[PDB]
Amino acid sequence: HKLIEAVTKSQLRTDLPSFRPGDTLRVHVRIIEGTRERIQVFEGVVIKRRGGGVSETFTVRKISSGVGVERTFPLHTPKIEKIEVKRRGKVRRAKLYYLRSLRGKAARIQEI
Amino acid sequence: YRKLGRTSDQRKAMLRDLATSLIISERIETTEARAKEVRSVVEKLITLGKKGDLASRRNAAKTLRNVEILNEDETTQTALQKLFGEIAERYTERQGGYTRILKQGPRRGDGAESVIIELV
Amino acid sequence: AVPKRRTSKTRKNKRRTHFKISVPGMTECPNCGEYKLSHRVCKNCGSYNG
Amino acid sequence: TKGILGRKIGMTQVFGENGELIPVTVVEAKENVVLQKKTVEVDGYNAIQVGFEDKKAYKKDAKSNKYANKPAEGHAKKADAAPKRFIREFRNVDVDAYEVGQEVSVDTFVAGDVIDVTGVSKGKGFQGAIKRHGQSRGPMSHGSHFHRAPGSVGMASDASRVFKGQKMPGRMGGNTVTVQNLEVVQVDTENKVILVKGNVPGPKKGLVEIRTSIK
Amino acid sequence: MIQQETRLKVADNSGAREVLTIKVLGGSGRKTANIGDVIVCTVKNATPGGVVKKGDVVKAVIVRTKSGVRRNDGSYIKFDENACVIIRDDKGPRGTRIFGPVARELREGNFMKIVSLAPEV
RNA sequence: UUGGCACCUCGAUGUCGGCUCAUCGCAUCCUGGGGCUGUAGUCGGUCCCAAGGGUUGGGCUGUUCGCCCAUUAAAGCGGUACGCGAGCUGGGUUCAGAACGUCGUGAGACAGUUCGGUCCCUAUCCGUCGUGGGCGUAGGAAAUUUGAGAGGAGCUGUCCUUAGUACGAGAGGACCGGGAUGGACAUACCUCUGGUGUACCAGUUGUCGUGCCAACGGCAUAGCUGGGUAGCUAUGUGUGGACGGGAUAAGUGCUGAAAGCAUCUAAGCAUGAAGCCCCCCUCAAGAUGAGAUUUCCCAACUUCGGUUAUAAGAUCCCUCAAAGAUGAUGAGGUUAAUAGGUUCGAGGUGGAAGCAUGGUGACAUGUGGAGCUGACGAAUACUAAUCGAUCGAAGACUUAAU
Repeated sequence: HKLIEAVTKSQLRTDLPSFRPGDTLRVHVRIIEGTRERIQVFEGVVIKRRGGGVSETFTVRKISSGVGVERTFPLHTPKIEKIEVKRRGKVRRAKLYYLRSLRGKAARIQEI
Repeated sequence: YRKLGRTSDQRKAMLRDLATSLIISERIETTEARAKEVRSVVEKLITLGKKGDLASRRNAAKTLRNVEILNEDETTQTALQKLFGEIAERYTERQGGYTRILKQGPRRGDGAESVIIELV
Repeated sequence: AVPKRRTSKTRKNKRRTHFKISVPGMTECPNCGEYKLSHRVCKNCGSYNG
Repeated sequence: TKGILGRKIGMTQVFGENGELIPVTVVEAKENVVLQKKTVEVDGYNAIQVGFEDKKAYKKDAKSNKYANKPAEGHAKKADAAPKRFIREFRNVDVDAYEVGQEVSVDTFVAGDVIDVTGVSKGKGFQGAIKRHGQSRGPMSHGSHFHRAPGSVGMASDASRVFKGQKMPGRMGGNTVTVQNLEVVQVDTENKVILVKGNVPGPKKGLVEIRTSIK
Repeated sequence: MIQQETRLKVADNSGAREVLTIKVLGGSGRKTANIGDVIVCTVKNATPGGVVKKGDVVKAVIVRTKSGVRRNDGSYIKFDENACVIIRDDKGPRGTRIFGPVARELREGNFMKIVSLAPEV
């Protein structure tokens, strides 16, 4: 629609790189818990990417102490300081939903 | 977006049969509910026949049917050969609207209103 | 389930009030001269001239 | 106290100062003009009349509501305005600060940020009792024959009848609803829009009215 | 965990290894519970030398769930299993260690000690 | 409640316990307002006024009961053919089989147990929940409205401060006041997190076809498997029960006599409840008591004290939806963007065909942010809404004052 794109254009960001599913990112997230500002990282694999405008979202999965953890963040959130892409992976589909049931040698993905 | 009182497996075959019968005869009689949906199905087969590329010739073969037309007698051109041929060379300058519907009134014994669909 | 009382003639004729038939939409054809249903094709001649 | 009419557009989201995610509703109010003013000595009460959208002019052969008819033109020419699709009264706004022919702009809503929206709901048609009144179903197994059917409607001849107000199947939706104590996010005068926090009733192209919070 | 008969895993360091929920505290008629709420459970499995024997009735707190948690920033965190810890009646743990990550909603709950012994928050 | 009586029903008024949906009484379980204490405080006892709203989830028995586990501000008691079988369950109790204990010479019986064992009906009338057509409202029409009168909603916990203050020898620990967040229950909505998505994309097994290769089609639950737009959706996202006004109940009263003192009362003034009437939300002039406002139309006649056809408007028919069982409602009908095509987009799928190159081959890379695409947003009369028809006003009589 043309009236919803002119009222939400003032919230899009350009400091964002390009990343496909399967790629490993390093999301820097601002955390104000405690007394004031502080930054904590999160390194995982991209398994989902929903479409839209200022409503686009992405999901990153990591395994911690033997328990997998998934984080979903709105792409245009102001609570992200940086997004670094390290490893690019070859995949055959957009949604890597089969990664949850796997673990170990089976879970790792090949590099282009 | 119509079902025509049929299952998904029969609503597809009957549409493939109605689209091929028209390209051969160029004028057929049916009911109003079948004419408004076959309308959009036949208007897209002519769009493929106006591009000419081989990729388009293979996508039209998925909906078309194997039928011979002896009237022409020039090797009994198949229904798919008539398209990309006689039919593709008539609507070159026309962009959309290749069919026309005409009403005839209810039919005895069933009450359904007969219609005439033809290629412009 | 079953009717307790039979229906009288007075009651039966009031329910059938709206049980009527419709008059079709017909006009004289420009060329045929006979009557024709609007938006249809003249059976007598075959012309529509849309 | 203020009021204005508009049309729904859709749902979206915006980011706050601290990163808070806030869903919003897009509404458009472009052409609002005052047509009449009622008073105590005439018409009994105080209120004003407002049109929201512009219809076409009068033609000798009009067969749709798009063109205005003669009765609707004279009532509009009296205020020097063109035919309007929607007209509604506002008995809460003041009557001494408005003159006939005035234009109602969106920028009139500022520093209020608290309003109530009134509109018609979508509409579902003929529905059952489990979905219209949110009742419970019967057991789906164990040799049962009671699933989506309604329960007992009476009490065995103590009263040989059904009381007024029993919940039965029927047509639901299409009623006037009002959501109270909503907030205005921002107003873009460049496009004649109003970002409302939350959601409003009706389809995405229905008529909505906005007035100052009554509470 | 969430409902009356849900089975959770014990993440803390004690004898208890598996607990079955018995009740969700807070209000009359509460249905489910999520991270940061106390529940009443019963022990089903345990270690031969633990401190919590098999068949007891204690209180615990939810630290990991599969449903996840939504934040005011529009972001979601989900886990792969459900776990809790047997806590004393003063919000203190009954063990000396804590296994696995934990949610940061525990800090709001005022369970300060549990956050300290967690490997990842 | 267990009985007494035998007045209605034996050409027939179907049981116990549930389930689903409720209603109503107050002899009040919780919440609100008050006396008196053998009432220090925190907590209680008992009694009065109050029916607005609330008043859990499981284990064991066919059950009611009853006991137990864990909670809650509280887990109140009664009526309606012990509410309810043309609404539904059949576990117990009254069918035909068989067995045990007991009784009988016997056929068989329980003052007792055990396993098994068909619940049927297309709604005529009243009643109830939705939705249309007529006529009326003293000319015929199009919009916006007043509200007589009805309906809906009414609940409550834990923390923080006042204040570790009042009280008490200490342990303990507040009272109308100010803030912050929950439970349950209503309601609107699909941006977000999920489900569905049989005319969307991709992978794959067997077999039969398009003559063969390649590429495709039919049938095997939609053959199966991995994703998914619109729409509809809760477990998801917002909001709500918020402040005040006017008269009262039980209470405390202020003046004041009958009765030189006393006394809330017999005249005269106050104060005082989640309850009463308003405030909040929805429907409402068939409210025959049929209301009000703005605007539109108002001529030709044998001079029936009437009539015709039109006028402003509304339909027939046709293209559609945000509406919908049908109808009604809403958008439009070429003096036109209503729908379908066509040309660009968003979203989904994730790398088409052909050809070239590298391998004995199964396959891989390149051409290439490929190809395809139902419902969503724009532009465009190419196709179909043709030509036409029908309905629809000339405004009664009385006073009173002009």
